[PDB]
Amino acid sequence: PDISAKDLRNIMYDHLPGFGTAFHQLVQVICKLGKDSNSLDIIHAEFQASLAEGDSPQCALIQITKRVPIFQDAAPPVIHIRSRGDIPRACQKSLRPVPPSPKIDRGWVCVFQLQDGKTLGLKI
Ligand SMILES: O=C(O)c1cccc(N2C(=O)C(O)=C(C(=O)c3cccc(C(F)(F)F)c3)[C@@H]2c2cccc(C(F)(F)F)c2)c1
Repeated sequence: PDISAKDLRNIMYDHLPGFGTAFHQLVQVICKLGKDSNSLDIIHAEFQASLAEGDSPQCALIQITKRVPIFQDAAPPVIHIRSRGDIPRACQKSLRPVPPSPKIDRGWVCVFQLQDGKTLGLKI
């Protein structure tokens, strides 16, 4: 049966070091956007092909954002959270002020919208 978003997330997580890193959140974003555009199969194929060519899994994930057309010139998704503390420890130092026109294929993984109005971009 078809690969699900959760299955793909787990496959990608299996290749990443650490826990709750910016790359883990990029997996989340790739899987959610991929699910919503019925593109999980090509995303998985690009991931596996990059690994097969010898790329690191980090590089494979970035290549997805540049080579799978749903991500080309796409803005990062907005994720609503309560406070900065909801964001995983390993992501904290990757949080930045949000620039004008952030793009996933330029390393802006997602934008966190905090409950008090603050906004932070997650950068790789
Ligand atoms: O319902 C699905 O089919 C599905 C598929 C793939 C991913 C997820 N997600 C989650 O279940 C989830 O917890 C999402 C995380 O990105 C997330 C969601 C909230 C807070 C945080 C934080 F810990 F980084 F702060 C992370 C994540 C997610 C949900 C909504 C939107 C995104 C997106 F904005 F694309 F990054 C990600 C859901």
